[PDB]
Amino acid sequence: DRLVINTQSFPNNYWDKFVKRKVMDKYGEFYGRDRISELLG
Amino acid sequence: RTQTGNNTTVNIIISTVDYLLRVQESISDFYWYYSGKDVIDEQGQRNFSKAIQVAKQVFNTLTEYIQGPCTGNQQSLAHSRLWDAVVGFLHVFAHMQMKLSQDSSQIELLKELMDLQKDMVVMLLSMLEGNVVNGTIGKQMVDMLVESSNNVEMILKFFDMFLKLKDLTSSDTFKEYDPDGKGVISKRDFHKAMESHKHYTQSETEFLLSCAETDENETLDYEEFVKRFHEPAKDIGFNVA
Ligand SMILES: Cn1c(=O)c2c(ncn2C)n(C)c1=O
Repeated sequence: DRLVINTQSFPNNYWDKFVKRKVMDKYGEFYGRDRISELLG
Repeated sequence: RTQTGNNTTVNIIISTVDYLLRVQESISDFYWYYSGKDVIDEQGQRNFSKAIQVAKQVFNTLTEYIQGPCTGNQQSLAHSRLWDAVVGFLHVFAHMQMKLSQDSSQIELLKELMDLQKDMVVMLLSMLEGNVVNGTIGKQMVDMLVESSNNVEMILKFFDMFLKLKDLTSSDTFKEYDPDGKGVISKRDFHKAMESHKHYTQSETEFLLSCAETDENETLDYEEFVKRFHEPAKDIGFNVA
């Protein structure tokens, strides 16, 4: 799952993808905002 | 305390309480003198160290006055004055670390001063011990503390800074950050190392960078910047903790 991090429809049957932006806001200001968001998408 | 057997008597513990009150007031005005110029000569330092030794000694007496759980000793101390003198001590320490955070001149007296804080709080916890439910004397101590809570902040967060930043300096923006890891890491090297950490305020980390003392070009030692007193400071903060 180190290779599923960037994947597009990431919770394709789970819940919601807004959690990705949520944890970007948990962490991207600390380390890389545009780096880790692009690492997700 | 009591000296019951004679006709008349005294309570010598109250006498030493007021003596250290006078001592406290003297040291506080010494601070008030030095609080403006802040370029402190040899003389005031070396006599001040002797005054520090007095404070150390009288706290040693105080501790051994409550060496055991001697109760009426604690009762007199609960009704004693001394808490305000402690408050003024905290007030001294709060600004005192910051002026003493600079030079080779400073660090000796700073070491003695933080030593004195450690002994004072040792005195405090030693008289603390006899509590049961929440501690009436402990309630009194809460009154003293959260009364003087503001100057507690400076010393405690100073401890936090010096502790966590001797802790950070291992690696992963430090040891690999140069080849050797001696401390040829430059000033702004460490500054942006802190920025990449993004843990602390920029103000006090760059204040630490002001106390990095400019290792002849830009660099900064690992231990000799912080650790050599920070682990003493770790002991002290352990006591207060
Ligand atoms: C999208 N979503 C949720 O977000 C969710 C949930 N149960 C709890 N949450 C929070 N279910 C069933 C769900 O479908």
